[PDB]
Amino acid sequence: LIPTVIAYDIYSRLLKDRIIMLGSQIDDNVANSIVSQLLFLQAQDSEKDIYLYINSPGGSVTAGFAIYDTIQHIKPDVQTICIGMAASMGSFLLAAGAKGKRFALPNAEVMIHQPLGGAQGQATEIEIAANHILKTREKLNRILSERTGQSIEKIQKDTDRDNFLTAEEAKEYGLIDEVMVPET
Amino acid sequence: LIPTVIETTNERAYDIYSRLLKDRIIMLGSQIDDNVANSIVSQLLFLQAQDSEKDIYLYINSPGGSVTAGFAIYDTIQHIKPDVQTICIGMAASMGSFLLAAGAKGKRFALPNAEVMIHQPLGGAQGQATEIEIAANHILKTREKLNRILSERTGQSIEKIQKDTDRDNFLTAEEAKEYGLIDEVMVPET
Amino acid sequence: LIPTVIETTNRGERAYDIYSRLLKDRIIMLGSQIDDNVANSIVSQLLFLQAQDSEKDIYLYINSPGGSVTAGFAIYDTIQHIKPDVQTICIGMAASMGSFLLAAGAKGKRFALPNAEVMIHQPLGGAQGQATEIEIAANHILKTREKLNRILSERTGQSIEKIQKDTDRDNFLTAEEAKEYGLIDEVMVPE
Amino acid sequence: IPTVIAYDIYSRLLKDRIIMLGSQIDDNVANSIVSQLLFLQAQDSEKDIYLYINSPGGSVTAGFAIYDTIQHIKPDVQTICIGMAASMGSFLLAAGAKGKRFALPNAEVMIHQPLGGAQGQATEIEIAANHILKTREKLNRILSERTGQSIEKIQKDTDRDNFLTAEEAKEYGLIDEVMVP
Amino acid sequence: LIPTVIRAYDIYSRLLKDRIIMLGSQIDDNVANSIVSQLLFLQAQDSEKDIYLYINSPGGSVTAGFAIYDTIQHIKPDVQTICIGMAASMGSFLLAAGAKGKRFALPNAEVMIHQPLGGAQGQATEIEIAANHILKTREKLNRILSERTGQSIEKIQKDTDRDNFLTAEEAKEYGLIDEVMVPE
Amino acid sequence: LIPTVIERAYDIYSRLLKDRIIMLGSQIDDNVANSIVSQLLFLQAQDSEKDIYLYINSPGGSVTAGFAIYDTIQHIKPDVQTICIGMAASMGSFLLAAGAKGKRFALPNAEVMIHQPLGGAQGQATEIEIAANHILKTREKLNRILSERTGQSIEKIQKDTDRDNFLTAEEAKEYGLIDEVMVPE
Amino acid sequence: LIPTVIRAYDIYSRLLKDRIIMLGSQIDDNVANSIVSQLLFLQAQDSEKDIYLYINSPGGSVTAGFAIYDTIQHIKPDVQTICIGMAASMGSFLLAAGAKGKRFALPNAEVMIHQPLGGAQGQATEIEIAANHILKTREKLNRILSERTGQSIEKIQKDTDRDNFLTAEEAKEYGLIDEVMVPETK
Amino acid sequence: LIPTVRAYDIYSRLLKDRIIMLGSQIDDNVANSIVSQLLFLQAQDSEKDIYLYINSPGGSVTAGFAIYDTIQHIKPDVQTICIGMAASMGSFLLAAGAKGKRFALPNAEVMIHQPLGGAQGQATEIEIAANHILKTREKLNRILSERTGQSIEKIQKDTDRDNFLTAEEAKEYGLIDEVMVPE
Amino acid sequence: IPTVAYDIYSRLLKDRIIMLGSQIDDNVANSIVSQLLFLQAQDSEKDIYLYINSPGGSVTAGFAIYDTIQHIKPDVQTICIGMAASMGSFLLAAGAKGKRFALPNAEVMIHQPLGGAQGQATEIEIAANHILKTREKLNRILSERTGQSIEKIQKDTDRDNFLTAEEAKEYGLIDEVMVP
Ligand SMILES: CC[C@H](C)[C@H]1C(=O)N(Cc2ccc(OC)c3ccccc23)C[C@@H]2N(C(=O)NCCCC(F)(F)F)CCC(=O)N12
Ligand SMILES: CC[C@H](C)[C@H]1C(=O)N(Cc2ccc(OC)c3ccccc23)C[C@@H]2N(C(=O)NCCCC(F)(F)F)CCC(=O)N12
Ligand SMILES: CC[C@H](C)[C@H]1C(=O)N(Cc2ccc(OC)c3ccccc23)C[C@@H]2N(C(=O)NCCCC(F)(F)F)CCC(=O)N12
Ligand SMILES: CC[C@H](C)[C@H]1C(=O)N(Cc2ccc(OC)c3ccccc23)C[C@@H]2N(C(=O)NCCCC(F)(F)F)CCC(=O)N12
Ligand SMILES: CC[C@H](C)[C@H]1C(=O)N(Cc2ccc(OC)c3ccccc23)C[C@@H]2N(C(=O)NCCCC(F)(F)F)CCC(=O)N12
Ligand SMILES: CC[C@H](C)[C@H]1C(=O)N(Cc2ccc(OC)c3ccccc23)C[C@@H]2N(C(=O)NCCCC(F)(F)F)CCC(=O)N12
Ligand SMILES: CC[C@H](C)[C@H]1C(=O)N(Cc2ccc(OC)c3ccccc23)C[C@@H]2N(C(=O)NCCCC(F)(F)F)CCC(=O)N12
Ligand SMILES: CC[C@H](C)[C@H]1C(=O)N(Cc2ccc(OC)c3ccccc23)C[C@@H]2N(C(=O)NCCCC(F)(F)F)CCC(=O)N12
Ligand SMILES: CC[C@H](C)[C@H]1C(=O)N(Cc2ccc(OC)c3ccccc23)C[C@@H]2N(C(=O)NCCCC(F)(F)F)CCC(=O)N12
Repeated sequence: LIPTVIAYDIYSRLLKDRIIMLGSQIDDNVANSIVSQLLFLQAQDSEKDIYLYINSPGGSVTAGFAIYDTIQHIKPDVQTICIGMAASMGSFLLAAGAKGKRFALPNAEVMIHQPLGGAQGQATEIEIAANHILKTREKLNRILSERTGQSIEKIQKDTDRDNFLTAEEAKEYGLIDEVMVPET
Repeated sequence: LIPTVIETTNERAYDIYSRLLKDRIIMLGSQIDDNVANSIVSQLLFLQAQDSEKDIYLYINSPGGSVTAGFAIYDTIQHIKPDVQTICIGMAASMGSFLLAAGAKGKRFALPNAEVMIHQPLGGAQGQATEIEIAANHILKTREKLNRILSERTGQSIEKIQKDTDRDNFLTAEEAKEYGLIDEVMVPET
Repeated sequence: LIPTVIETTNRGERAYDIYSRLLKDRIIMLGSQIDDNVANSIVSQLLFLQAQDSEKDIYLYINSPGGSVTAGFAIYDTIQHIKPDVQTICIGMAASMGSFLLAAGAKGKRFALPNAEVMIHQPLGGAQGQATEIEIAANHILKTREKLNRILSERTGQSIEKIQKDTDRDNFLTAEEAKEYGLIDEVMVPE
Repeated sequence: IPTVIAYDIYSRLLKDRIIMLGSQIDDNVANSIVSQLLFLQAQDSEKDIYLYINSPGGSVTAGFAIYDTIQHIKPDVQTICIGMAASMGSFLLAAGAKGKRFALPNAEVMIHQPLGGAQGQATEIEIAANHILKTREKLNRILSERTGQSIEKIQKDTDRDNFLTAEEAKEYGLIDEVMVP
Repeated sequence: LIPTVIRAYDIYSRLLKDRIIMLGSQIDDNVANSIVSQLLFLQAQDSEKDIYLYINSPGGSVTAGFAIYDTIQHIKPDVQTICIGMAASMGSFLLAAGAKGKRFALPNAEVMIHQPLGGAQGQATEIEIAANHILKTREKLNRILSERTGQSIEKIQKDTDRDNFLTAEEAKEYGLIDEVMVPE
Repeated sequence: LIPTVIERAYDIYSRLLKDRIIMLGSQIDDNVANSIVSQLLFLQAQDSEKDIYLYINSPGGSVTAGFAIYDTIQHIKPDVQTICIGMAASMGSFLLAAGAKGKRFALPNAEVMIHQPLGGAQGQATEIEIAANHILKTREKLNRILSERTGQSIEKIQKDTDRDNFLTAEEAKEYGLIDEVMVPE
Repeated sequence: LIPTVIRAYDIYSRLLKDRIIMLGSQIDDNVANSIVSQLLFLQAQDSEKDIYLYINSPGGSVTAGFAIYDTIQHIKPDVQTICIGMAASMGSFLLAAGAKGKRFALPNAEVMIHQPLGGAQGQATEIEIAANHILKTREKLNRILSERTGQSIEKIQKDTDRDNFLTAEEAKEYGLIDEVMVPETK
Repeated sequence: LIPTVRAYDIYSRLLKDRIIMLGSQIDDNVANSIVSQLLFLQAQDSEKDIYLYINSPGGSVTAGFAIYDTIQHIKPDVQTICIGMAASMGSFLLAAGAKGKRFALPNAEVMIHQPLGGAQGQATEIEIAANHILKTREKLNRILSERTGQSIEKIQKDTDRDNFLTAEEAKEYGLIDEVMVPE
Repeated sequence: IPTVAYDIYSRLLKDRIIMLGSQIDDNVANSIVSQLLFLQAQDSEKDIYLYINSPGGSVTAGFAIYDTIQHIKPDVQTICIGMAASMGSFLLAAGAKGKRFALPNAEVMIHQPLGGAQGQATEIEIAANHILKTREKLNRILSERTGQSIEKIQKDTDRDNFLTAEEAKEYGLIDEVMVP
C-alpha cells in the first residue's frame, strides 16, 4: 500500500515539486510515464530544475533511450540522484543528468556492464541480431565516453564484465559529479 | 501506479496521460492490439471533434503488433481533417514504424537515439493444404498492401521495400529520415 | 488504461472515460471478441440510446474478429428491433460474426474505411460423446449456418447458394470487395 | 507380444513374407518396413510379399519411403486393409500390386488432403504453402494413376474427410477385391 | 483489508500525518522507494520534529536497505527506530541506524543478525566478481554496524557468521538499540 | 464482499473501529499485526482511557507477528478487552489470554485451542542447532507468559501444549485463558 | 517392435551384415557415434567393397553430421548414399557427401536444403562469438557443398537462404545426387 | 538401437580392438566406464596403444580429471582423435593424449573456454566456491600450457570466452599433433 | 555399459574391485555391502579395492559400507579417482591403514552433515540432537583414522573444505598419492 498525503499519493506529491521517480526495472511503461512527466514539468516551468530519483537495476535499452533523449531535448536541467542502486541502463541515465548536477548518496551502488540480449533461428538472423547489439553497445559506449570524459577504449574494457562501483568510485569515473555526504 | 498531476485552479487532478490528451497528445506506448487501436481511434475522433484545425501529436514507443489494429489507426489518421504529427521516442518497430511513416507530410519526427525497425509481417497457418494456401495468399496480400503504402509515404520503390523488409532491418533516427520514414531528427532546444 | 476526457460546460468540468464520451454522441464500440458480456453491454447501450431519441441514428463501430453466434444474434435482433437506424462502420477488421453484424446495419448506412479487412466463413463448433449426441450437435450447427446464410442473403442481396459456396473456407475481402459483395454500401474514402 | 514354438508373432509372420503396417506412419515405422522389404527381396525375388495395413496414416515422406521401396523391389507386394486405412495408409493400400490389393468386408478406408502447418514470416509461410500444395499434387497424380480416377475427381473427393466402405473402395479403384469368407 | 478513519485516511496514511513511517514488510525496491519518499516528505513538512520508523521486518535487499539508510542520515530530523515483532538482517541494520539515544525495542521483540546472502552463476571470472562484490558488501555493512553499536569489526564478523537471535535486552547490551521500552 | 453503512459512509469494519473495536479475524501474519498495532496506537491517541475491544476469530500464525500485537497491547494505557468468537487457535489463544485482567471473554460455543509452536530448519548441523535452540527459546518465552496470565505452572503448560489441546469456552475459563463465558440473556 | 530374422539378428543388424548402414532419424551425437563406428567396422571387414548409407533423416546437429562426413571421406571404401523418404538440412549434406557417381534418391524422395539454425544468449560479445561461429559453420558447409555439387558458393548461399525443397530429379540437376534410382528389372 | 555384429554390440567390438568411446557429455557414469575400460585394456596388454574417440561437449571437471589421471597413470599410449566436436573438458582430454598421437579429422570442431559453475548462500560460502573454481581453472590452464607449449598467460586470455578452433588451428595451437587427412 | 562374457564392472569385480562411483543411497550401500561379503567368501586374505568417485549421500548408507569394511577379514584398499566428497571422503579415509590412495588431480572435500526438520518444536529438537550426535560420531571416527584432533576436525568441517590429493595425504585422509 502506497501511502496518501493531504489527496496525493506520495509519488504524486513528489511530482508537485518536480521530482520524478525511476524506482523500478526499465520497460516501455516506465519510460512512457517518465517521458510524459518530463514533458509536463517543462510545460509547467521551462527554467526550474527537475529531479530524477534513480533506484533501478536497468532494463530495456530502447526504453532507456526514450528517457535519455527526453532529458536532453527539454530546456530544464534534469538532476540525477542515485539512491540504493543504479545498474546497467540505470547508471547510463544517472550519467545523463545535467553536468554538475549528477549525485549519489554515500552507500549507493553503481554497476556498469555491456548490454544483454539473445537471438535464435537462421544464421543470417543471428548475424542481424549480433550486428544490432554490437551497434547498440558502440552507441552506448560513445555517449558514456562523452559524459564521463573517459576514452571509448577504456569504457569498452571496463564494461566487458559486471563492474560494481561505490558512489565515490562512480564520481572518480565521471558517472556522477558529487557524492552527497550527510551533515554531522 | 500511473502518476497523478495536480494544477492550481481559480486544485484539479489528472492522470498524466489524460492531461497530455487535453493538449492533443495521443500515446501509442505499447504493443498494438485491438484494445490499443480502439482507444487511439476514439481519441483521434474526439480531438478532431474538439478542433478540426489544430495539430494532433501521436507519441510512438511501440514494438508494433496487429496489422489490422494498425490499419484501424492508419485509416482514422487519413480520414480526419487535422494533421497528425508522429514522433518516435525509444523505438518504433513493425507496425509502429508503419504508423510513424503515416504521420502528416513534413511532421514525422524522431529523437536522435530512437530506433526504427522494419520487416515483413508475421503469421501462422495450420490444417489442410487448401487452408494453408488461403492463409498464405492472405498474408502475402497484406504485405503487398503494406509495401505499396510504405512506397507512397517514403518515396522508395515497392521492389526496394520488398528487399529491405525481407529480414529485420534496424535503422537509426538519421537513417530512418534518409529512408523517408520520417522528415526530421528533432535536436535539443537551447 | 482508458484515457479520461474533460469537457467544460456552464455548470463546470465534466469527466468521461473516452468510450462513455462517444456513447454521449450515440457511438457504440464493438471492438473485441463477441461474448455474452460484450453483447449484454451493446444491447443495453442500444436500448438506452433509443430511449433518449428514437429518430436519431446510432453508430456501431466494428473492430472485431467475431465470436459467439448467440451473443452476435443478441446484438442483431436488438438492432432490428429498435426504431433508430444503426449505422455500421468497419475499422481495422470485421471477421465472422463481426462481418455479419457489419452487414446488419441500416440499408444505405454500412461503411468501411479503405484498408479495413472483412472476412466471412462458416460457423465453428464442437461435439463430443455418444453418436446421438454428435448428431444433435451437428444438426444444431447446420441449422445455425442456414439461419446465418438466409439472413446474410437477405441483407447482401446474394443467393443462399452463393453464400454457402463463398463461406465454405475463410474468404478475406477488401473494403471495395465487401461493397461489391453487398456486405457494405460505401467505402468511406479520405477527403 | 506372444511367442510361438520360439519366435515372437510378428517375426514368425515375417518368415512367411508378411509385413505389418499396424500403426501411425512415422520415420521409425517406414525404416522398419523398407528394411523388411529389402530383406524379403534378397531371400526370394519371385515370391509375393504381403503388406498388412491397419493404419491411420501419418508422415507423407515416411509413406513415400514405403511407396518407392514397394515399386522398386522385384516381388509383388500384396496389400490388405484390415480394420482401417486412412490417409497415407489408404495411399499405401492403393500402392499394392495390380490385382492384389484387398480389404476385408468391414474395413474402413478414408481419403483426405494432406495436413500441415507453417509459422513465421510471410515468405516462409509462402514456401510452406507451395510445399504442401505440390505434395498434394504429387499424391493426387499417383493416386490417379493407381485408381484410374482423374486428378480432378481425386482433388474434389479429397477436399474433406471421405470415408469409404470396402465395397466403395473397390468401386473407387483403391483396391481390386473385397476378400469374402 | 486496511481499515479507514475519518478527510478519509487509511490507517497507515493517518500514522504518516503524525510523522510515523511503517517498515512492516520484506525490504524490496518498492518498499525503499516509498519509505525514502516519506522521509523526504516529512523533513519538507518540518526539518526539526522527530520522525518515527516502525520496524517489523525480516530484512531483504541490501541496496534497498541502503536507500533507506542513506536517506535517514541525509535528512535533518532525528529518525527514531522501534522494533515491534521482529527485526532481522537488513531490518536489524536499519534498527541500529536510528538516531543516537532513540533506538528502541518492545520487551518481546526479536532481533536477528547474520552475514548477507546471495547467488552467483556462470564463468569462473563471473563467480569471482560476484564473490568480491558480496564480500565488499559485508565489509561495508560490518563497518557501519561496528560504528553504530560500538563493537569491534572482528566481533561483528564473528557474531554475524551464522544466524544470531537476540532478545530486546540482549540487543540493548550489544548496542543495536539504546533502550528496551518497558510498559508503564 | 464488505458492505457499506451510511450515517459519512463507512465500510463495516471501519465503522467498528470508530467505536474502538479492532478485528483479529484472520491468520496472523506481519500485515495483520501491522494493521492491529497501528489501530491500537490510533485508538489510544484518540482516547487513552476508554476501553478497546479486540475481536478474535483467528487460527493463529506467526509468533513474532503475535508478539507485535502482544507488546503493543501491554504498552498502551487503555484496557484491551479480548473476546473469542468462532475460534482462537495457537497464537490467537495467546492473544486472547493477553487481554486486560477481568475482561477476557468468549461466547459459549467458541473454540479455544493451544499447542506448541511450529517451525522449520534446513541445511548444516550447526544451522539446524541454531534453528532448534531458537524455537525452543520461543516456546519457553510463550509458556512463561502463559503461566503468568493463566496462573498455571510452566511445566503444566508444557505438558498441555505438547499436542493439540482443544478447549470449550468453559474449559478455557477454568484454565485461565479467559475470565468469563459471555452467556446470552 | 523391431522384428527378428533367423543366429538371431534384429532387422537393422542383418542389413549391416551386407554393409548397409541406417541413417533413419534426427542426427544427434548418439546417431553419429553409431554410424561412425559402423563405418570403421565395415572398412576393417573389407577395405574395397562398397558401403551403403540409407538416408531418411530431417538433419540435426552440424558437428554430429561432420563426424559422419569426415569418417566417410577418411575410409577407403566408397560410401553410397541412398535417399528414401526424405533428406533435409544436414541429411541432404550427407547425401551429397556420398561417393561420386553413387549418390542416389528414389523417385518420390524429398531433398531439402537450407542454412544452419542455432541460438545465442548473454552479453553482446558472447552473441558476437556465437554469430561468428555459426556464420563460419555456414561457409564451411557451403564450401564443401559447392565442391560436391559443382555449383558456386554464392549460388549455394542464395539457394539455402530459405527452405528449398527439391524433387529427386531436381536434386540430380543440382548435383546433390547422381541418379534417380529406377526399379529393378523382373 | 545399438546394432549387433560371438555376437557383440558395435561398441564392445571396438573395445576388443582397444578403442574407447567418449561420445557424450562427461558425467560420473561416463568417467567410471572409461576409467574401467582403460584399466581393463592395460591389464590385457601394457604395450599396445589405446585409442580414445572424442565426440563430446565436455561436462564435469572432476569426472574429466578421473579420465585424465587414469590416462597418465597407465603404461600404454592413449591416442586421442577428435571426430565431430571436442568442447570444454572434451578438448582438455583431446590435448591429454600421448605426445605425437593426438589427432582430429579435417572438419572436426575444437572449443576451449573457462570452467562453468554456480554458488548460492552466505558471503563466506560464495567465497569458498569462488576460491575453488579459480583453483580449478589454474589447475586446468597449467596442464594446457604444458601440453600445448603455449604460455599460461596466453591460455588464460584465449579461454576467457568461448574460442572455437578448426582442426588445423588446433594443430597450430598445440591441442593436437596432426590433422588426419583422408586416403 | 560395454561388454568384454562380462559387463565391465562385473569383470572388475572378478579381480576384487568394487565401484563406489555414484551418490550414496541405500541401494548403492546394499550392493557394495553384498559385494564385500561375496569377496570375503571367495577369499578372506586377498585385498579388495574400493574405487571411489562419489559426492557422498546418506550417512546411514555410508555407515552400512563402513561397518562392513571393518567387519570383514580382507584389507579394503581405497582409491579416490575424480572426486570423493562428504561420506565419500569419510569412506576414503576408512580404507586399510597404509592403503588409502588418490590420483594426483583427484578432489577430496570434507564438510559437516546436511539435514532437515519440519513440524513442532520438540520434533525439531529431536531432529537437531540426532544430526549433532551423527556429526560427533563422524568426527570421532575421522579423528581416529586421520590422526587429527576432534577439535581440528570440528573446525575444518564447519564449512566446505576442498583438498587436493597431496593436501588430503597431509591431512591423513589418504596415505599416498599414486604417481604415474
Ligand atoms: C517539445 C515538444 C514540441 C514543442 C511538440 C512535440 O513535438 N510534441 C510531441 C511529443 C509528444 C509526446 C511526448 O512524450 C510524452 C514528447 C516528448 C518529447 C518531445 C515531444 C513529445 C508534443 C508537444 N506538445 C506539448 O508539449 N504541449 C505542452 C503540453 C504538455 C503537457 F504535458 F503538459 F501536456 C504539444 C505542442 C507541441 O508543439 N509539442
Ligand atoms: C466522422 C465520420 C462521420 C461524421 C460519422 C461516422 O461515420 N461515425 C462512425 C464512427 C464511429 C466510431 C469511430 O471510431 C471510434 C469512427 C472513426 C472514424 C470514422 C468514423 C467513426 C461517427 C461520427 N460521429 C462523430 O464523429 N461525432 C462527433 C463526436 C465525436 C466524439 F468522439 F467526440 F464523440 C457521430 C456523427 C457522425 O456522423 N459520425
Ligand atoms: C423496447 C422494449 C420494450 C418497450 C419493453 C421491454 O420489453 N423491455 C425488455 C428488455 C429488457 C432489456 C433489454 O436489453 C438490455 C431489452 C432489449 C431489447 C428489447 C427489450 C429489452 C424493457 C423495456 N424498458 C425500457 O426500454 N425502458 C426505457 C428505459 C431504458 C433504459 F435503458 F434507458 F433504461 C422498460 C419498459 C418497457 O416496456 N420495455
Ligand atoms: C541390388 C539391391 C539394391 C538396389 C542395392 C542398393 O542400392 N542398396 C541401397 C539400399 C539400402 C537400404 C535400403 O533400405 C533399407 C534400400 C531400399 C531400397 C533400395 C535400396 C536400398 C543396398 C542393397 N543391398 C542389398 O539389397 N543387399 C542384400 C541383402 C539385403 C538384406 F536386407 F538382407 F540385408 C546391398 C547390395 C546392393 O547392391 N543393394
Ligand atoms: C535534500 C533535498 C535536496 C535539497 C534536493 C534533492 O537533491 N532532491 C533529489 C531527491 C529526489 C528524490 C528523493 O527521494 C524520493 C531524494 C531523497 C533524498 C535526497 C534527495 C532526493 C530533490 C529535493 N527536492 C525537495 O525535497 N523539495 C521539497 C519537496 C519534497 C517533497 F517530498 F515534499 F515533495 C526538490 C528541491 C531540492 O533541492 N531537492
Ligand atoms: C506511544 C509511543 C511514543 C509516545 C512514541 C513512539 O515511540 N512511537 C513509535 C511507534 C510507531 C509505530 C507504532 O505502531 C504502529 C508504535 C506502537 C507502539 C509504540 C510505539 C510505536 C510513535 C508515537 N507517536 C504517536 O503515538 N503519535 C500519536 C498519534 C498516533 C496515531 F496513530 F494516531 F497516528 C508519535 C509521537 C511519539 O512520541 N510516539
Ligand atoms: C582407421 C584409423 C586408424 C587406422 C587408427 C585410428 O586412428 N583409430 C582411431 C579411431 C577410433 C574410433 C573411430 O570411430 C569410432 C575412428 C573413426 C575414424 C578414424 C579413426 C577412429 C583407431 C583405428 N583402429 C581400428 O580401426 N582398428 C580396427 C578395428 C575396427 C573395428 F571397428 F572393427 F573395431 C585401431 C587401430 C588403428 O590404428 N586405428
Ligand atoms: C593400476 C592399479 C593398481 C595395480 C591396483 C589398484 O590400485 N587398483 C585400484 C583401482 C580400482 C579401480 C580403478 O578404476 C576402475 C582404478 C583405476 C586406476 C588405478 C587404480 C584403480 C586395482 C588394481 N587391480 C587391477 O588392476 N586388476 C587387474 C585386472 C583389472 C581388470 F580391469 F581387468 F579387471 C587389482 C590389482 C591392483 O593392485 N590394482
Ligand atoms: C559374516 C557374518 C556371519 C558369517 C553370518 C552373518 O551374520 N550373516 C548376516 C549378513 C547378511 C547380509 C550381509 O550383507 C549383505 C552381511 C554383511 C556383514 C555381516 C553379516 C551379514 C550372513 C553370513 N553368511 C555368509 O557370509 N555366507 C557366505 C556366503 C556369502 C555370500 F556373499 F557369498 F553369499 C551366511 C552364513 C553366516 O553365518 N553369516
